[PDB]
Amino acid sequence: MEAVKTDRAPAAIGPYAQAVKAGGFVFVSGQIPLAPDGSLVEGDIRVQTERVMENLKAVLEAAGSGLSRVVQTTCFLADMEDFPGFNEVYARYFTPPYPARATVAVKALPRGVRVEVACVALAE
Repeated sequence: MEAVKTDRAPAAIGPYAQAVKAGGFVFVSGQIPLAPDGSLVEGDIRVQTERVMENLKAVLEAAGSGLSRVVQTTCFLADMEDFPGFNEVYARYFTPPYPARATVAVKALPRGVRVEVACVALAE
């Protein structure tokens, strides 16, 4: 029932928490290409995915979890052309067993960003 908060990932400005730990799991909010200071990170899909993955690590770590405990990820891209570049960065962050995953290209993401990744991991 605990909300996770870390300053190593952009702060939660709205009616949401970066992450929530409940019933053995950690539910992480969709992370976008924002630096810890809330500034948007410009660049192609590789550059933006990197920031999102870094924000995910930060949140997961603050929860007492980590990328190796992630069981499911939901990945939204704003363009079909970014599937390959996103997967490339995404691959650097995980090792077997890999999380279950779903990836789709949506019409648009918060603030016009290229990528948003949400996930569910195991709590300790």
